[PDB]
Amino acid sequence: EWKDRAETVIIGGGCVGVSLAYHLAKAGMRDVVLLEKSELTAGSTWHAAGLTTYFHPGINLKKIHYDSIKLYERLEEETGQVVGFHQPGSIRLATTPERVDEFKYQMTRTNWHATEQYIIEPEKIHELFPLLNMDKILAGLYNPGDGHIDPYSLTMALATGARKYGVLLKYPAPVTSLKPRPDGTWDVETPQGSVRANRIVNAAGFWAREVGKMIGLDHPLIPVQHQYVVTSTIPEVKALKRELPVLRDLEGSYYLRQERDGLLFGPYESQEKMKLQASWVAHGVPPGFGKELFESDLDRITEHVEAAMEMVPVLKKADIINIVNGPITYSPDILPMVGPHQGVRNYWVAIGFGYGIIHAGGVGKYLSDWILHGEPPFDLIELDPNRYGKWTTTQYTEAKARESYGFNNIVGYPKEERFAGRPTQRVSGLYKILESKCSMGFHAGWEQPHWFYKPGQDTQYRPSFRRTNWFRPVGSEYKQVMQRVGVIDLSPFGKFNIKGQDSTQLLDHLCANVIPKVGFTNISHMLTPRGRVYAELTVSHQSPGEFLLITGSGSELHDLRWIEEAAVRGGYDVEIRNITDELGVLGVAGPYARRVLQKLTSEDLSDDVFKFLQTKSLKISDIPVTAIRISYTGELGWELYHRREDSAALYERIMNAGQEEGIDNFGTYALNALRLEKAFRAWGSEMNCDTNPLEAGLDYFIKLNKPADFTGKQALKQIKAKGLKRRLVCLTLATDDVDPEGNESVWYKGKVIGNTTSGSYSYSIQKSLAFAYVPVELSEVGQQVEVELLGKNYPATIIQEPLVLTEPTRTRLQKDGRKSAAL
Ligand SMILES: *Cc1cc2c(cc1C)nc1c(=O)[nH]c(=O)nc-1n2C[C@H](O)[C@H](O)[C@H](O)COP(=O)(O)OP(=O)(O)OC[C@H]1O[C@@H](n2cnc3c(N)ncnc32)[C@H](O)[C@@H]1O
Ligand SMILES: Nc1nc2c(c(=O)[nH]1)N[C@@H](CNc1ccc(C(=O)N[C@@H](CCC(=O)O)C(=O)O)cc1)CN2
Repeated sequence: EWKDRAETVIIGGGCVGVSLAYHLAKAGMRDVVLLEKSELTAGSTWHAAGLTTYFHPGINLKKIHYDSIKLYERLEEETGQVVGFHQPGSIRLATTPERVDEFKYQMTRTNWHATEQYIIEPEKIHELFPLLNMDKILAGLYNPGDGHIDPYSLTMALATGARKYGVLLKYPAPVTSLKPRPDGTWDVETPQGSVRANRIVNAAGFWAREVGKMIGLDHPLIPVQHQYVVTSTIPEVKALKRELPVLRDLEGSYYLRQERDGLLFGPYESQEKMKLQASWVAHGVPPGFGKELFESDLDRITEHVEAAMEMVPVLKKADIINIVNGPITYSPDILPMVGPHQGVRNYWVAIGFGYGIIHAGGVGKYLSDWILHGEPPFDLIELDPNRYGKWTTTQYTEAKARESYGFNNIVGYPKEERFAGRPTQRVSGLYKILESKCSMGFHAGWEQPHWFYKPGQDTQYRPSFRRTNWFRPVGSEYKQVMQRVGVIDLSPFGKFNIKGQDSTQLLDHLCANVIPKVGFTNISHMLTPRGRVYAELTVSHQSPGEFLLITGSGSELHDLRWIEEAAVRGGYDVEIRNITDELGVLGVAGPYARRVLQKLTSEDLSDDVFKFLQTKSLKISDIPVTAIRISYTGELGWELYHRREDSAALYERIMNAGQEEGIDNFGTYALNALRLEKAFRAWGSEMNCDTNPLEAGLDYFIKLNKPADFTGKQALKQIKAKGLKRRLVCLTLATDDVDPEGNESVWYKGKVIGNTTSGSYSYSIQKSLAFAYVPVELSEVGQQVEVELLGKNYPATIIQEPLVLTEPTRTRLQKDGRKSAAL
């Protein structure tokens, strides 16, 4: 049976594609067609070791893991197929004090999630895994009720479920070409016939890049090699009544599990030693590859084999049955690309899975929800397909994938920095000027200063779970901005120009704030139909009907995609241009900001003439700039929008003009300190698709009664009338040597009641500041709670925000006070 017309065509029949097909149809979508080149599981899926753990070091990916595991538990009763899901639990091993710290870090990040997770003692570990060498074990990170699954049986079960709900799965039926239509639908060609599809989804494993090239896209993926070793029966293992838990020996860099009555273990060897398929990127995947392995290579993993033999002694006497060497499809940062793709209509991807077996279930549900409802069910911008860009070259991808492979089990510190592939091409002249003067941070391809070196203080990367070498420098930079004037490179912003006949009306319906009048700027949010915060933008009305929109580097294409889809879906006639890479931006902030800049322009920068949030085009020392009086520091300041080629010159002229004022640099770490004191929310931390703007405390920017029927308007009215269950608040807390950064558990009377979203040290009050979600009944100023940082609870107090009033507020207070006193 062939369907010539489909609602959705899924390309690829690995666990990921089949999971998506199952979910879409289970949720009621008719005419789902999956096309598979040869047979189900023919890519990476069939050879996988099948490890499926509740553990993830991130945040919302925990939900993907959780959803997969709960699904895999249900599949047998649903389909009649046994999936071979072994659930003995999983233990990550710590042998160093720093790894014990990593576990404590991970615990505070996990106690506000449903994920059941514990730090356990050597005694408990030996009881669970009695064939373990306890020599050097200090602790374990334990998730009960997870383990490993048969990837073949799992896929078959999902296929059976899919067919039950009406999915047509066709194989062999390789997609050979894909052509878009003007109405946004698709023509799909296979040797078995063609399909007209309303949408297409790429889930083609290590052919994902070949599939994307069919529609003119270059997906940044590369197949890496990975090996596990399987042993024959081991008498001691056979003799066990209970199945052994899955282990990860982190110091040894391998995982290990029971396989029948023997053992299976997989190393992640070093960057220098690991192999990857650069030839497949250069020349394509070889035709006829399929259900196939690479030649085994025991030699390159020797160190980890020897490590395993000392850690689990019985491996010394065991024989090797098999060594499985097979391809895994990696993206640069190890995480998949999951979602709708910018720049092409109705094309979705689920590609680049480093851990597809654990992810397939949860991602299938997530992506099904997004397709069916028009918004992500929860925030997973860390998987966004369009976090990558033109800077993500094949060279970059190869180096970064090699790094992500080798770093599989290194200690994960906060404020982690990785250096492979850097710097990319995404830099101005300012990079060369500043690079030796500061610690450059990586953000969506850009190099952005985090903090600036001080003479006689350590300039090295020194990652830590506690305060480290940038602590004093950051305080210096805070003082610089508060007392004098600082310059910061803000060039990484996403930047879009919107004009054309319907520009105002498009923005008016996308955005929850009013649209600013010509010559003015405001802060405005793009909400989802359910009233979630998809984006926070700064909107500048530069000339009649022509706007500049500014967003964070991490949200550039995520936000552009949403805008472009709304425009075409709504029949709006506009011109949208992504000028992100055309422009640099310098922030000049602090009480001397006006004095310095006034020396360089005929434009009147006085308080009464150049008002807060005005935007004007002018010249700074003959360099054309668009200047907005605004600053995320909350001090007096202008953001100076200019051509990238002029960045180095503009910076030089400002720094020379500010010498008398003691002008100096500041970076993003100090910026975070400053914005937190002002209680400024950050998209991605305080709000995202998980939050409505009312619980986030963004109501000042929300105009529920503006005429335009903006997206999310009705949902938000309902939310407001019903009343909030939680609220974002600001906490202060004394600590000894560690500051909150967000994602930490908040406790009250022995129970977890919320979480921090961001944090800093406040140098002005000499204690820590954090934003946090807490129940509304526990959200009053003066309320006491506790924040869990590295295995210790610190008393915290809700404060009246902001800690420090902004410059415009202070200026208004003085102006009003003088007027009143003059009576
Ligand atoms: C190699 C490996 C991988 C692995 C592992 C151990 C080894 C040695 N252990 C794992 C583990 O313990 N836990 C885990 O979660 N993952 C583990 N993996 C990784 C796993 O194998 C992969 O992440 C996963 O299999 C990826 O699945 P996905 O569905 O994304 O991709 P696929 O299985 O490669 O399937 C792609 C399908 O697409 C078909 N195809 C290709 N081209 C076309 C066209 N043109 N038209 C239609 N279909 C197409 C392929 O035939 C394939 O079936
Ligand atoms: N250009 C500009 N655009 C941006 C950012 C920026 O850094 N500058 N940063 C991103 C972060 N969001 C905000 C949020 C608040 C403020 C801010 O400045 N708040 C004033 C708003 C003034 C008002 O409207 O009353 C306040 O007092 O709350 C600035 C950027 C988004 N776009």
